[PDB]
Amino acid sequence: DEVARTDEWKGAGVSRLREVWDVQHRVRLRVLWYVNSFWRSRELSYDDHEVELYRALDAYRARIAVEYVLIRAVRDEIYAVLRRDGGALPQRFACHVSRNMSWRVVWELCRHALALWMDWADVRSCIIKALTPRLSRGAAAAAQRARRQRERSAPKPQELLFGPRNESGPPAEQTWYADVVRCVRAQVDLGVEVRAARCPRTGLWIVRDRRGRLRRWLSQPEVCVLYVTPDLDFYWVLPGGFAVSSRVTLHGLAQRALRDRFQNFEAVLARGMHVEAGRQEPETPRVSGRRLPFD
Amino acid sequence: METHLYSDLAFEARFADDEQLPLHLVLDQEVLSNEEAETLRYVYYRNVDSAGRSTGRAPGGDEDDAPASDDAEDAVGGDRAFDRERRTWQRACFRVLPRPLELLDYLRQSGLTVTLEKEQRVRMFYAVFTTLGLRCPDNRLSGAQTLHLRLVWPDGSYRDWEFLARDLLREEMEAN
Amino acid sequence: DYEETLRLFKTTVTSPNYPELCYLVDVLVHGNVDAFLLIRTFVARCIVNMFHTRQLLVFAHSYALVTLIAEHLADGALPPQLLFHYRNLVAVLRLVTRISALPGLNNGQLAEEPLSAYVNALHDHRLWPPFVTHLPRNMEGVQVVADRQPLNPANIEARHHGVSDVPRLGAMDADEPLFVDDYRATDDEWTLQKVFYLCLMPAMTNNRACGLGLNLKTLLVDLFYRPAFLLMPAPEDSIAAQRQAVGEMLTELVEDVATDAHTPLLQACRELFLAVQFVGEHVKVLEVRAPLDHAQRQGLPDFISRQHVLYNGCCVVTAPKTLIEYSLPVPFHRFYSNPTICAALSDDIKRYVTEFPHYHRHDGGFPLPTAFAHEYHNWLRSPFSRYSATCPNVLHSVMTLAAMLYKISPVSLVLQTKAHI
Amino acid sequence: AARRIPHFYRVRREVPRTVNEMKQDFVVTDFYKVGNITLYTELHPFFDF
Amino acid sequence: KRDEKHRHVVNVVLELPTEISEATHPVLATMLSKYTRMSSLFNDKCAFKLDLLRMVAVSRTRR
Amino acid sequence: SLLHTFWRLPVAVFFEPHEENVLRCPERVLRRLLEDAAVTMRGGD
Amino acid sequence: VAVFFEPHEENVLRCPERVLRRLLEDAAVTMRGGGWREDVLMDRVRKRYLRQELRDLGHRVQTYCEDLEGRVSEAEALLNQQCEL
Repeated sequence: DEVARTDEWKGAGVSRLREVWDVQHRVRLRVLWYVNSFWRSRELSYDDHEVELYRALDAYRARIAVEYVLIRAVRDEIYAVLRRDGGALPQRFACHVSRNMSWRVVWELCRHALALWMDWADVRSCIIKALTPRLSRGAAAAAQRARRQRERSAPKPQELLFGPRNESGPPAEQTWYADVVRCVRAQVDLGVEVRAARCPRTGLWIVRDRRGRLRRWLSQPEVCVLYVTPDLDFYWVLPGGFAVSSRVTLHGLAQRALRDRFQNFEAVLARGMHVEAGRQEPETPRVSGRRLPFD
Repeated sequence: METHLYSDLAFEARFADDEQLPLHLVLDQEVLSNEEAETLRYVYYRNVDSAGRSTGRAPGGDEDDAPASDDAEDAVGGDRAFDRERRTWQRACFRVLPRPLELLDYLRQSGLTVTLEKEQRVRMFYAVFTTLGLRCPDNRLSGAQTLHLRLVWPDGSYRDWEFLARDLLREEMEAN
Repeated sequence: DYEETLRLFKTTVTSPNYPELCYLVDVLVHGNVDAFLLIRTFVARCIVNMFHTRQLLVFAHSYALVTLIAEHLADGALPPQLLFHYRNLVAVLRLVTRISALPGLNNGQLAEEPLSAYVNALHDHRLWPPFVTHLPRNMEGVQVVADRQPLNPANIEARHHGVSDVPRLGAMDADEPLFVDDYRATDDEWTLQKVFYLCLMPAMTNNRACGLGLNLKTLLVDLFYRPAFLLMPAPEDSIAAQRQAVGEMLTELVEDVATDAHTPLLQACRELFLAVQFVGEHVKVLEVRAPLDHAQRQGLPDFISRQHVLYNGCCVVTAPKTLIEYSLPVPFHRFYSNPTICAALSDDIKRYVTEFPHYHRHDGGFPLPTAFAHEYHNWLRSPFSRYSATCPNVLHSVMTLAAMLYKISPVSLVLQTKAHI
Repeated sequence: AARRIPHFYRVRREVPRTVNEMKQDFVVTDFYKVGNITLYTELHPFFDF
Repeated sequence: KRDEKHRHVVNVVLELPTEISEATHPVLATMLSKYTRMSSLFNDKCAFKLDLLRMVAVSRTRR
Repeated sequence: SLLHTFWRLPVAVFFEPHEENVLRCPERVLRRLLEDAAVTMRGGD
Repeated sequence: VAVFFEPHEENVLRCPERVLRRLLEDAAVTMRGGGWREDVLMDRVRKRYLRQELRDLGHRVQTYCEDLEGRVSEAEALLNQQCEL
């Protein structure tokens, strides 16, 4: 009568246990080898020549640089536009200001701020946090729809008199992400989700917390802020609400390089979520150690 | 335990089809913190050859090799690239042990008989038991292959690590 | 009763003229037994001469020197009363250890941990004493960070003594590797050291102590340059000749502290010289990461504690004069962060104090650098600094500081309760 | 860490007291009064918020 | 040759006065047997001086 | 260095700093802030 | 009372020429520096691997030296005073 795979698997047991680290040397984890795995019966080969390791390390260099290259591209665009317009920049974010002030010190503080931001370039940043929704499948159709509907001639009268309503394209509130740098105590705020609105009185921008409260930056001389829009417009603003603006340029990368890295996840259905598309959901299952385990 | 055994069985059923061999792993309080291991929803892995090419594609490149489009009607190969990327990730099995334990004592409480060489017994606050497959291009493994570990939580946020096969197999295999 | 020895401790610690070279021998010896055995004849002379010259107990500033004087220097060369004072300090530490646990109830282990460790943090190994010279025996949960990553044992290296060690002396400026003595200090010494530094010292000094580093790399070479140290065999020409031969700094340091009619000036300087053979390493500040005991983990298992500790350093109670050129002040704790010493040692800290005179308090509200200032992840919160600021200098204050270290573990609550405490 | 210490004090900028630091100067008889700003914090005996 | 390197690691590196030759310290010769084997750390000569100082300290013990 | 304004006449500021933003600027605090930033930056192959 | 200028669109802040010179000089320095962060990370991983492999060769060299010394000592013993077996 038959021997069972699990029984000989148990009785054979294991004898191998070692820890391995990720290439960045940031995480450790254990690998276990069972003496009844079919790995031992296979008797296949192994090769670890130096050229292959060198090529893999070059691929890793690209994988790492995918974010810092976007940082560098936006930096170079900032400087290029700063020379382009002669450095004299208009007001773009609304706040009251004085003509009798030492603007030179704020210019030097701006230099300090951009240098300090360049040092603290990181994977979490407004450019990456704005890129990530751009990669999702909906963004192509959504931006296509937004451009198409924006590209609408003024309605003929019968269109407005009859049928389903006419509508306005954008909502009154914009969704933004920003990088906040403070020089008086070297400190940079990168993972910021922020709301923005374009003022009706003047065409300038008012910026709000994700509570409805106004932000404090424009008043504080020691702070500079970077802004990116959901359509990837871009601003670098120094105290007084004066900003440098340009496109976020990303033609310096191939599609797969950034796409494989920053692909936002989409779920596959597992216990504790509704089969109807996008329906409301209960609180998470969370198999947990604080309660007596169920079967 | 049970996931390791089950996946070692299941990979044998599809060794010829997938050309992947099973690899059994354990995670602790040094890879992810307690609440993350308590609320973990998915684990995914993705293979990379020594040339930096993913396995969801033919070696002879793909149309995604093109530069970034920067368009708006297309985002970056909007749907095509997204679906190819969803193709290039495979899903792995996992189990969570939400209590502190000694790994050897847990395994001997189980049916196994761990026969390690000396008493380097190790303690941990919690354990999750994942298992991954790594691919055989031919019936051989390239030491410069890279294997990626991805972990996803109910809020959709994810963590991503990558390991090169040489460290996993350093003299596990060259001695064999 | 030990109150007269505690009064002597109070008058020596708070004295403005605590002898200078006691700081240097501390970083020289590191509490290593062999170094103090080599220096024992020098220190016997130093205490005996000092106590008569100035009515203050020397070498009290560090636990290691006090316990080594009590242990090894008990054979002789001292009047027995001074040795009794050192024994009394060690006995105070023993007594507060005696009450700090729950001796009537602490039998048995729990989760491979002593039951006393759950009762009181003073007996728990997660709490590192602020001044450390040997790593502990137990490193279960502890992750020690030196540069950024917690020290994988490949980062931790032993230091060889007597052998030529130029690669380590080059590494003095470097930070990532750790050079340690091959003596992982025991748990009982670990508790004893915690007692001395956390309970006794801020109680008796009223928070006015401080920790500093010494620039040994540049200090020893020009301090001990002269041929008297280089050339030695296997005399008494004139005192001025000896002063010129040992150097101005050394004369200002040793002239009438460690010199006797039986060991004239150059003999004292030469005898001190023998200690340099261990030399040690520059000062470093360590942060230790550790989750609490498996009882406190119930609420917030997330809480990886953060605590900051000084290595290769020394604890000082007064501002040096002759060593200002070779020293750095390190405020790293809510004790041992006296504004006066730090403002004396450096210009910019003094500017910070003068611009903000309200910061010149001693109740732990003096701003620590943002690296050390993780208060909410610390073990010793604000109330301990407050009490130490108010607390009078009697043995009961020291003992109530240990009574304040009782833990909030459910098992700790159970054990405290069973004793009807 | 050690060598960098003076550079923090070179900046002439005072720092805010933490809530836990402020809570330690309210005397016993009026810790319960409205003038105790920090009271909304004190939810739990064993825990700081 | 070896004249340059030993003169260098005595007078240039160690800054040791000329009257302190190889004869006045046998331990100095035993140490330059080691010192010249590595050509780094010559910018921070203080390390070499402290090593020589502590070596001559340990050589002069009683036990 | 100076600023060019569309309105030739300025306004006197009114109401709280939590409804319209304004760059108040004593010259001493700006000079001190710039010096502090300068020292902070340098203080932190 | 305090007086201020309310914000607008065509009001502009004019930089002096000196700050433009400074900013463009810093831009050129940044461009030509080659102090890229990814290279810092790659340098760190290279140091880790080189450290591991150097430590790996050290003990093997020590083992080979010890084996050579043992064989030489056995040769000396067998030449001078042969033992049993």
